[PDB]
Amino acid sequence: PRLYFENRSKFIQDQKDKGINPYPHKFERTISIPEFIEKYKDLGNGEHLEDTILNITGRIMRVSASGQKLRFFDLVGDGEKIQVLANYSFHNHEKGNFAECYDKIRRGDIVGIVGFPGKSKKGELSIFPKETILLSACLHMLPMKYGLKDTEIRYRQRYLDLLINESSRHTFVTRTKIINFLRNFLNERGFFEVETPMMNLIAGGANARPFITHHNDLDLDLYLRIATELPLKMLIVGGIDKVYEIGKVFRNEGIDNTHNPEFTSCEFYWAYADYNDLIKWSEDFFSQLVYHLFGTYKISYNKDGPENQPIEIDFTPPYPKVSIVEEIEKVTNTILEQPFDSNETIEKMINIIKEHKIELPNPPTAAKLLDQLASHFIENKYNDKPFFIVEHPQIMSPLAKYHRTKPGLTERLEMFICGKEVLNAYTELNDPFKQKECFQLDSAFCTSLEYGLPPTGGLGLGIDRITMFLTNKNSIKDVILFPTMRP
Amino acid sequence: PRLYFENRSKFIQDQKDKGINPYPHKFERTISIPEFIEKYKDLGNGEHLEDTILNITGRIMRVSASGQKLRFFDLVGDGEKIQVLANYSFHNHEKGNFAECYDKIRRGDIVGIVGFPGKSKKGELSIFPKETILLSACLHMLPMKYGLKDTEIRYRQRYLDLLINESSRHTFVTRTKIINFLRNFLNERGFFEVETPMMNLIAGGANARPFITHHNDLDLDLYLRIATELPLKMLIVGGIDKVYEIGKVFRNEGIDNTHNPEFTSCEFYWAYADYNDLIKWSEDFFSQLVYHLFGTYKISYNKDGPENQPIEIDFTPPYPKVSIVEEIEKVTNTILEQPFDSNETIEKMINIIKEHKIELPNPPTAAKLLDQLASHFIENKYNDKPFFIVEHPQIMSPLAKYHRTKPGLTERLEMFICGKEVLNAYTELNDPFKQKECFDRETEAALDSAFCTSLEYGLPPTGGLGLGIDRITMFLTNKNSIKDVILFPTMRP
Ligand SMILES: C[C@H]1CCC[C@H]([C@@H](O)[C@H]2Cc3cc(O)cc(O)c3C(=O)O2)O1
Ligand SMILES: C[C@H]1CCC[C@H]([C@@H](O)[C@H]2Cc3cc(O)cc(O)c3C(=O)O2)O1
Ligand SMILES: N[C@@H](CCCC[NH3+])C(=O)O
Ligand SMILES: N[C@@H](CCCC[NH3+])C(=O)O
Repeated sequence: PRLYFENRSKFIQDQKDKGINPYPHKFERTISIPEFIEKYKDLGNGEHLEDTILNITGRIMRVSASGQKLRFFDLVGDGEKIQVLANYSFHNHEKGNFAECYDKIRRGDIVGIVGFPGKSKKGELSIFPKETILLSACLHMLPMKYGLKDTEIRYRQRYLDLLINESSRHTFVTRTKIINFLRNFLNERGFFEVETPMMNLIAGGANARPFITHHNDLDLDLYLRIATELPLKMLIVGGIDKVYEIGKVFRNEGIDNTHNPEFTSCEFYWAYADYNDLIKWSEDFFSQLVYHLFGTYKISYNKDGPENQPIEIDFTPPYPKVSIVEEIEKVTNTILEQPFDSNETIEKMINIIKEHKIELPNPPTAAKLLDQLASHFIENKYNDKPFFIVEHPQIMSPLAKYHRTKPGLTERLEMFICGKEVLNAYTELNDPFKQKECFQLDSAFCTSLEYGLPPTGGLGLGIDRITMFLTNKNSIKDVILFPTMRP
Repeated sequence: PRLYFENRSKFIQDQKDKGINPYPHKFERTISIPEFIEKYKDLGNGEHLEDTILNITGRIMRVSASGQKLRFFDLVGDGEKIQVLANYSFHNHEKGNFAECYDKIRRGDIVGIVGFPGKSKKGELSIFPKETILLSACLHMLPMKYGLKDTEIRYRQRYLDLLINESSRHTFVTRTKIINFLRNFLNERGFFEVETPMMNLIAGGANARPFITHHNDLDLDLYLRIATELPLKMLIVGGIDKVYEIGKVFRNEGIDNTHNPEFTSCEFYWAYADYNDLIKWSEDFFSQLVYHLFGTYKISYNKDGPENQPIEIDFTPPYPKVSIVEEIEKVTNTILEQPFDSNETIEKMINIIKEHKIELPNPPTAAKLLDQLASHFIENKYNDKPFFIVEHPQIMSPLAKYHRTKPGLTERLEMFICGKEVLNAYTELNDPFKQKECFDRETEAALDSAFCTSLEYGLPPTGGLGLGIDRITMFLTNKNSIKDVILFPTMRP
């Protein structure tokens, strides 16, 4: 129960009373557990290196007292594990009683060990202590793999999940590898990383409810950024012709399996590129990234959890491209002619939503009626592969340059994995005359377009969602170290 | 004035009605401007690679007097420059009149050029167009090479700064070089980059007023992080023995030349490492970083502004160590007995602050008294070198492990450059029983129960360190204000 904790705290006070520091300041270790394994894994069975005295540290993860002269424990560090073989025969008896100094060690204790390496006669690579010191006690009962199988403990006490579940450390290692590969991918291509503000006086770049904070000495209400689109574009005007940023953005919407209020975004902007270059970049990056982590272009994904059969997702280029409005017309046998904000085709879209009894949008604007229609008729079309939804209308793309041969549409692209959007990119609207919302968006951004924004392609990445599909997770809370929870 | 912008706006429309598109979708370029300079810099004076046709782009920054058969321009891109030599005999007349094409070009316009590389017989590398297309026009008149010193322009319109002032691009490139160097420094030594929340229900890890904001659908009031200290330490408990984060933190206080309400910090945590390990890391990193940027350990810095003689800052290790209480005692010729919140020690700390004509802190705490005495008597001791103020009292360091031989003090260190703090680090307090806030004074203090609970699972002996990335950028780019190293500093409209 909880009496374990109170007894362990009383033990700490008992050691403080006896003149023992249960939290020593420094322990100088000679080697780490992974280095220990690679250095000695090819020892012979039963072999000892009793002349090699090492200092090792780790966390005791299992205790077993066979008889009363041999003590076995599991010592873990950095995700790897070795055994510790405390033999009374090799104990330094001037520095303490053998039995009393090993009876105190509990599961979860951080310890420092002075001893030699070797292998048990069965062949288990072990550390052989002459002396073991408590470094930091685990006062609570450390749970085993049961208990952390599916609770909020993994999300509220992530440290427990990292210690107990081998899967999760590999998961967050993979997330760091993904961001690393992306940063180098762009840097190798001449892109320049920058920091744009997170607090601004308007929130543009996309359209979602923002966070409201107040600056005290400026006496001003500021908005957490919903995207990095606008200031990055101004840098393109500033002559930084290949610029990008990886960081958190904040959208005050609803929490679900693919939405966290703060999430990690990557937006790059690429002068003198168009959406044809953006599609090529998307295909190159995702295929090269998937191969970099798996040595193959095909991966497995448990789309409906580990209790259902998984599907295979081939990342070999090229990916299919599906024009949104044309595909809605093919699936519905409807012809939604322009304008799209017509009451005539707002009526037609509503009747399709009514016929199939799809969710009706909050404000039934054409931009969101088109959204809901694609969400129900295109977005889950391809599951064996990633695919693009391209050539969005202009009333859905206020910042995307108009299509050069298709009136009313933009040169936009979104890439979907298993029906989840992980990418948004388009040829950038750069004619200040045509951004008719300049006379929400900033006036600072509009006047910068008046100084000359070159032809530009821009692309945004949802890093958390890509991590999910590459770590085989169904919820975005499994790829964020401390997801935001309700207390 | 607005007449110039209105003229360009009508010109743009006039081209659209004549059939030309002043904003074409895509122009496929063959080579960049730096690549152009690198590939053709060493040609003879007068060379003409007429058969080698290329597609180059850039921004027109100088329009020379029309010679009626030759037109000269300055083309810039990526902070480098080449000359545009439009010759009438090389013009492709199948696509428009020569004079009418180039008369439209204004300074600031972004153009696409089909031409061949060559050198003027004076030594100037040039591009020789046969066709120039407007890619996107500059509708305002740009300032000139030395007419952008009103810096509420440079801060509010950073794109104009980056175009006109050569030093501005160099300053922000150096900032990225700094952060890249820091990331690879930590990654080379086994450290692991992570991301912690920017929004929490408590704001701990420092002593500062926080930004508060509301999550609408969740109906909760959250606090922006003032530091990454607490969740990173919880990751050490999780067994990530070398962990760090480079990102923004938010502190709702006053703005000056060294304070911006949002600023970039980097905190790392290092299991089984202590104060002594952190001292050498600081010396290794700063000395290696400065040498990496400059090829030397000494730099020049205008601590009194660009109008005054600068000083030399030597980053040659080792740097001096000054223990704050001992030095306050030596400079003021007084001895401050313990405890420090003693009423006689408070009294004599107050009498010193008033014998030396010093501002009295708003809450006359024992810690804030030791704060002000430090800044007036120590923090400007050395100006030619970085140096450490060390061994802070525990009443100023609520998360630093108690000094192992000096009761009342911690194993804490702060590094100062020219009086400004850039580094903060200490041996981590890992005894949950000694964290007095897990079972303070009734404004900018303190704790988190999730953090206290994680401590009860065993935080190993750890050293952690925090770097103020922006202030370090200031000293290495010779800037006096933090606004010179932030691309878009937060400002008042
Ligand atoms: C930057 C963008 C480019 C396209 C791909 C991806 C979006 O689909 C984003 C939308 C979104 C909203 C939200 O409120 C909370 C979220 O976690 C997400 C998300 O993870 O993904 O990132
Ligand atoms: C992470 C810390 C530890 C190392 C030194 C440095 C602090 O001195 C920080 C204090 C601070 C407060 C503030 O409200 C606004 C600011 O821009 C800064 C700042 O730049 O530096 O970074
Ligand atoms: N701001 C976009 C990403 C960039 C799209 C291209 N400008 C988004 O939030 O989806
Ligand atoms: N988080 C602290 C730095 C402590 C360094 C070790 N955690 C700060 O903002 O000053």
